[PDB]
Amino acid sequence: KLLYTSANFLGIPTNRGQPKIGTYQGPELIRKSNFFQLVAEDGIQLTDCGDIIPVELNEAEDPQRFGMKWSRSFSLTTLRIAERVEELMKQSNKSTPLVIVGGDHSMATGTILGHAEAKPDLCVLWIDAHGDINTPLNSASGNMHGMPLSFLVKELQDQIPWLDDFEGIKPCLNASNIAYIGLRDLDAHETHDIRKHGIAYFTMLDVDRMGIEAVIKEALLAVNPRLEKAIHLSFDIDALDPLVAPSTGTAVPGGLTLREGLRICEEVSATGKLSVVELAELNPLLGSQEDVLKTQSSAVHILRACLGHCRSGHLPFKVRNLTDQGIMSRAAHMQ
Amino acid sequence: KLLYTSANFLGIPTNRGQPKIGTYQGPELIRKSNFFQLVAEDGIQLTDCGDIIPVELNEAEDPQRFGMKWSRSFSLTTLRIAERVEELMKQSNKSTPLVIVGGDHSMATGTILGHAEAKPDLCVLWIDAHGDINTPLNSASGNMHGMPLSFLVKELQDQIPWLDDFEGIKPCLNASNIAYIGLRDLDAHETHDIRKHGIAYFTMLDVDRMGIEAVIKEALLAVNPRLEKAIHLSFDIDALDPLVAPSTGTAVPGGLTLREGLRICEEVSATGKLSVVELAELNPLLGSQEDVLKTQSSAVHILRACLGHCRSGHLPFKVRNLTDQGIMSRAAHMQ
Amino acid sequence: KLLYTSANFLGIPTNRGQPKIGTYQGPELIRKSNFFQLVAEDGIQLTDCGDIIPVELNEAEDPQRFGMKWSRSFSLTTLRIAERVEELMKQSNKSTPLVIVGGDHSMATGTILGHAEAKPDLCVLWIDAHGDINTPLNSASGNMHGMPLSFLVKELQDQIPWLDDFEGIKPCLNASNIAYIGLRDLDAHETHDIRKHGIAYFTMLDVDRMGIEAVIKEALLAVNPRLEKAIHLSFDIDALDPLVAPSTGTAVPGGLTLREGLRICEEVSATGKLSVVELAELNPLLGSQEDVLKTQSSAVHILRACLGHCRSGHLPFKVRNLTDQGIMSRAAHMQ
Ligand SMILES: N[C@](CCCC[B-](O)(O)O)(CCN1CCCCC1)C(=O)O
Ligand SMILES: N[C@](CCCC[B-](O)(O)O)(CCN1CCCCC1)C(=O)O
Ligand SMILES: N[C@](CCCC[B-](O)(O)O)(CCN1CCCCC1)C(=O)O
Ligand SMILES: [Mn+2]
Ligand SMILES: [Mn+2]
Ligand SMILES: [Mn+2]
Ligand SMILES: [Mn+2]
Ligand SMILES: [Mn+2]
Ligand SMILES: [Mn+2]
Repeated sequence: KLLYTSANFLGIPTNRGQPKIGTYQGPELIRKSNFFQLVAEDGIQLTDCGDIIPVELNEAEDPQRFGMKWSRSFSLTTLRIAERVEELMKQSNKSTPLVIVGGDHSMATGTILGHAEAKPDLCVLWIDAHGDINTPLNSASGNMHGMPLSFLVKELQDQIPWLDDFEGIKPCLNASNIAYIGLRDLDAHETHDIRKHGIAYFTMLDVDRMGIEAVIKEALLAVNPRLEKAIHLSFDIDALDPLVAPSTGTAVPGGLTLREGLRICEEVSATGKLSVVELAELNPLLGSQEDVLKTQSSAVHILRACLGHCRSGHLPFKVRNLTDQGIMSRAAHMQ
Repeated sequence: KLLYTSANFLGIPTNRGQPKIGTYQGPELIRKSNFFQLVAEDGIQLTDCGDIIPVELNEAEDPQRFGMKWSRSFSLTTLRIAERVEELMKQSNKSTPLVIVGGDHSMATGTILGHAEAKPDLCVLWIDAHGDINTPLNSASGNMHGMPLSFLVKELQDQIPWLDDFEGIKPCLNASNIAYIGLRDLDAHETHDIRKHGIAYFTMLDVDRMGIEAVIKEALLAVNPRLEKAIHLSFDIDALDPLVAPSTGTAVPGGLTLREGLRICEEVSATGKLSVVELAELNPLLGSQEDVLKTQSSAVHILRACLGHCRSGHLPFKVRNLTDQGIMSRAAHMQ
Repeated sequence: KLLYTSANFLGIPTNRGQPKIGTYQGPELIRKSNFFQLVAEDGIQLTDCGDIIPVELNEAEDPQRFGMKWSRSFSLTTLRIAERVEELMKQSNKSTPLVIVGGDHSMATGTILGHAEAKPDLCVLWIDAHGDINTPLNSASGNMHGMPLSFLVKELQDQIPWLDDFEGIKPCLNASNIAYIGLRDLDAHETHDIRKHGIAYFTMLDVDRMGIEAVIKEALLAVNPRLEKAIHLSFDIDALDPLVAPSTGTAVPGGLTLREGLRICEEVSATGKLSVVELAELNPLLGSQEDVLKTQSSAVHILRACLGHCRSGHLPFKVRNLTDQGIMSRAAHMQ
């Protein structure tokens, strides 16, 4: 009756991928919610595997290199994440999805690296207002959370500066293994690289013209045609409209409705191939108390959909009967 | 020019169907609005028939029975509502719609009972995030507003515990006479009963995949194929997204847009078969002042659509002419 | 690579078309934003042409005439606007769009008058919750911002009272040159005139049933079939849902989503025929600080779309290369 009967939960409180303090509280925002209770109510055994501890160096240890901010904290954290995800995914070999809560999106380099170590032929569905595929010299901001895919994509490696501490970060993705949904604020050089190397992408313009149902279908068609590959679903909460997810660092108006977001996750879940889902860029320190509650709520509904929650309802495990308790029913009484 | 030239208005301030104080202020929230003025401006004669006084017993008189909270207050209130609705609907036999403002949704047992007494072959369109069809032993909450349909549906009576004071509450609905729109938070046993007895239902997943236009059509097709039956439209305000109706007790993210809600009401109205519309679960004591204003506004637009308001405009009753006032026009002056 | 490489920007702080103080701050709300910076980042040369100074008479000089409030301030302002727009549009003869920020919508009589002087065969796309086509004796409010089209439409001139100071305001539009999108709160006499004279209109009901893609297509088909005519896009910010544009004087629930608004502007822009776009009814003195920020944001995204911003991204003018800086890439290092 369930596609996934077990799941693992991992927190990754990354906060050195971008300058706004608070993404480190992301995992706790979800733990404080009713997520676990709701998942159990659906019959799923969810194991909290704790948090990864990011490496956070001081300024002296981690100066700017090629404009990148905290790049050694990044490289060390990436390797620590990858090791943990790899070992979690290998104990998993009905499959057992890994649910990851961030943390800023710089964590994705590590999670995908480790995931691909366990499952080399995976595909990536990237749900985001942003491309997150800036190579270091093209990044105006120097924020690592805008670069995580660039280190992973083989076709881009002539645009990545060599750093010794980045050697263990091996490019494990082909451009043909990635599909974007939700884009609406690409940098020019991202647009260039995406089009040049033929990365499948469906922006909010595409969602408007095609509808989310067709977009989801085409995205899966592009990178997982016959559902042969494990899916890495990388969900940036800022893919959703700021009206439903205001508490995040780089919000952009005109996003996915919660319903559109749910449809993406419902379809990905229903493939039976959801291997890892990560939810990035929750920041409970941004916005009002009600803003945080809305963002939390949206996140929980999204993550539930990923694990197979159905808005059309679930059947009970044991159907209750009235006579079993020795109780007279109205139907019984009338006869 | 008008499908309905007259209408009746009834308040039912039920608040013993659920524990949050404030649904009793629902009718006043609408009376305080510009609803009446706007309805008159469309040429409709709307008569305020006052409020039904719910029976509210004290704890000693109304202890828990079969887990139900305030079940004798419920049974007595149900009978009082039914008597009033029946007499209102029988004076009505262009038909004259009855507009009912709640009050929590437990009132629906009474309104439908009385309605069916006047019009036995009616159908029910239930617009709600919830099923409201829990039988008493399956209800974790014991809140009557989550059970009103269960006492009315004939196929469910082997699951209703017999109570003497419930005898006058006769099941008057076949499962085939009900269609849901907007569901997104069903209890497992509700899901079971709905599927088992073939109740037509269109959840938010269905709305996403089909679109609201097709959903409305299919819902009417399922329970009123040739528009032969009077329609009881039971509209829970929490069917709408919390962004447009935050002031309600059990809000669930990812609801109908106001526009989707308007389309439901516009189509139901246009059948010429709208016999009763009830609007449930307004709670002006929940949320901020602006939250209440939004919910009020959404409710007024919804109720106006039910009575035939057209967003594409109405024609004037008397067309004004310039020369009638003895005034020189620009066209006149240029000649 | 760009449809429009240059554009002009004009502020018109009209505030005598309606009684709520604050629309005069509209132009500054946009100047304070990052609009100019973002437009430049797309490669467009935008020239700020300053503000038009409206004529604002005192009460003694400008008493009510035919129920109209501030009608001489209106007639004088209209002529001053028209002169300025005409001279701006004639210096413009890749064309150079004129972007106008209001100001209440009464400015439209002046902007269209001047525009048509430069381009007599123009068409008008009116994006609004309201018709703004009340003739003076039918207007209950007397607010000029609800009448600007009535003075321009030739077919309506037998319903316009003659005033000497209105002589220079010559009707320059045929009813067949106008198409509405977004209507949802028409006055009865507006509905009458619109239907009587066959003005193309697509209300929110039409948007719901047809979808915005079809609506845009049909609107352009109705008034600009072969893209032969210059387009005057008159965008009332209250066309958008109050959830995304709360800071405006006459907000009506159930409006266009920001995305739907963007699609309108994206398609109009892509015709290559966008000649003038005006954005009306911004009022930074209404609503909360966050309300103003949302409205500002929505306005900037809308105006950017008009000038050709693409949500699917732009290509860089110069593609950056790694070796040009004398830097070793990862690809280089591995060989
Ligand atoms: N691409 C940006 C944003 C990165 C956000 C990372 B995410 O998706 O985890 O929140 C810069 C975006 N860009 C900035 C200026 C104007 C256009 C968009 C960057 O800093 O590289
Ligand atoms: N079905 C619920 C909600 C009833 C709401 C009545 B309405 O539609 O008038 O507002 C309980 C819902 N349920 C609770 C736990 C998790 C799943 C949903 C119940 O209490 O029976
Ligand atoms: N049509 C109205 C609104 C004008 C708004 C001008 B805009 O689009 O620049 O904001 C009156 C609307 N009308 C009022 C009563 C009920 C129905 C709608 C008027 O005052 O003429
Ligand atoms: Mn992002
Ligand atoms: Mn991201
Ligand atoms: Mn409900
Ligand atoms: Mn209900
Ligand atoms: Mn308007
Ligand atoms: Mn207007």
